[PDB]
Amino acid sequence: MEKIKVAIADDNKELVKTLESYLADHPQIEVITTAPNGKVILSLMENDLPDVLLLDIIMPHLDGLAVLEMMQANENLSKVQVIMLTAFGQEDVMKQAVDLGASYFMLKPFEFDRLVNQILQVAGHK
Ligand SMILES: [Mg+2]
Repeated sequence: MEKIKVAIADDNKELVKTLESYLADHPQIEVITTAPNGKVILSLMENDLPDVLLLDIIMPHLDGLAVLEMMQANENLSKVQVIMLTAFGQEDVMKQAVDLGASYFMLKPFEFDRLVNQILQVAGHK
């Protein structure tokens, strides 16, 4: 049973806690790191790349679109499927996510299993 490697970057620690637990329990998903802001995920993104990055747009110090733009310029996005997560679903923002190479965009709140199903779409095979 092959595991899709997932990383999470979000500044709501209770969501990161819950979501890491839920995704790990899935047979085809392995959560390999979590970060609470944009700087920390970039530190981690050096050296260690997931198949899927769950990425909150609104974050202290360094936000989701900044991370996405840095990762697109470092050729990370060829491997990494980035799924933007946010309650700020403004139409120009999405457009930026698209230009900066996001695979997907999801609104908070979301059903966990519906997010699982999108992880399997962007990174699952057979
Ligand atoms: Mg946020």
